[PDB]
Amino acid sequence: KTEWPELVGKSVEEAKKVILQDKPAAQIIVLPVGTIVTKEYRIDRVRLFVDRLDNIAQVPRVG
Amino acid sequence: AQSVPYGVSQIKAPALHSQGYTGSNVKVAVIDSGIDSSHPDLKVAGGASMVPSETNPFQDNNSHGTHVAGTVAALNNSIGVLGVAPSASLYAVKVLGADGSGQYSWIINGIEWAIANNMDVINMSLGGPSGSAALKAAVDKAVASGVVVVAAAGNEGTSGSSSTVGYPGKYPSVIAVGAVDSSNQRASFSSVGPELDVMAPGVSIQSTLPGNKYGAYNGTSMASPHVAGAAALILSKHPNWTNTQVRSSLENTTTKLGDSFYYGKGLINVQAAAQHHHHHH
Ligand SMILES: [Ca+2]
Ligand code: NA
Repeated sequence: KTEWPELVGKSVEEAKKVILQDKPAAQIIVLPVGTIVTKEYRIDRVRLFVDRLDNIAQVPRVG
Repeated sequence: AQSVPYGVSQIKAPALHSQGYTGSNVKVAVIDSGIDSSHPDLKVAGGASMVPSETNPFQDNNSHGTHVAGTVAALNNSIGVLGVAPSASLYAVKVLGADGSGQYSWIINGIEWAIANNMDVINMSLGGPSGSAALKAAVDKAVASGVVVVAAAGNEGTSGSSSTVGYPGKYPSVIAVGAVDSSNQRASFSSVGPELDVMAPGVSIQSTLPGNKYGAYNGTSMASPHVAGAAALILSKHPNWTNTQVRSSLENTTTKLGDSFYYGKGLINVQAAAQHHHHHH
């Protein structure tokens, strides 16, 4: 599993819990949606982009 | 002893170096997380920070901007790695914080700083899935002003027939760069779409890291500075060539790979780009 489209619209807390069940060594970083980010590819990382309510606003994916 | 990372050889930068051209007097802004100016294999000429809580552009709290800068311009000496354009005047334009993210206004402010400070080349190893009018206006202004603007295509892989190139790469004024490995195969993460322009090495790329270290990173972030460095080599051999001409020289001399949706025009070849007469190999 490398993408979690089912987490869009869920809380950041539930997204973290779910991603860590599937990928327990994931390095999760929470970022505001609508920011610009570095474009290196990190197989261990999952960025979670959240709206101002702290809900997931974009499909989480490994990288 | 110095090592030449395979990607520097793969784009044919040593052919420019042997002609005597290494990017001297070309100003390249690395618009990124900063650049560690204490690294002995880098020479940072100047810069500025647009990150409100990190006012020093010469401290890189992430590592990414230092890695990207070493692909552009790691020094030609007896240590570390060799950059594509090892004599370039390298500018640290910090618009991303420690966590690798920045607000659109910070990126725009760095592009405006680069224009005001007469940068010849901008590298943006960065992106997001949405554009904005103000972002498009800043890149378009830099290009209208004569700057060669290079960006990572993104690491969003494929999504059927849909483009997955992010912004600012997706804007026509910006050269969007995808990632291949040492065998010229597209990296599985490399974004795709009709906006993909050219490819460059983006897998297991050795470069400079903060605190006098080196390491291998992956990403379209790593491919973009090969193209920004190639633009600096070309301008050092042809100092009057416009950004229009530098961009076309790179596009018109790639080694064609697969379908353009996946590979754009193919792998850049700076040797062929810096000749007067251009064709694909
Ligand atoms: Ca060196
Ligand atoms: Na573009």
